[PDB]
Amino acid sequence: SHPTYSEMIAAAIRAEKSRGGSSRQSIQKYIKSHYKVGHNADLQIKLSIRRLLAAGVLKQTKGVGASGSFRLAK
Repeated sequence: SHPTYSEMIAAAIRAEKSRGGSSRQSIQKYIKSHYKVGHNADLQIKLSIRRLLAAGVLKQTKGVGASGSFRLAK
């Protein structure tokens, strides 16, 4: 087991230190090195971020070249 993808993505963002937020890359490398996830985790981490951004719980920032960064809305 592991918690829900959303709960693993909030643990992954709470551990980041930055004047931006976490990248989808940062969040897949944290979750894969700390929980017992399977081979479809890539897919599952993108799907929950798409959902968590729509529900209002993640916020995002985009720049030029800046591929996408995620912070917890409060």
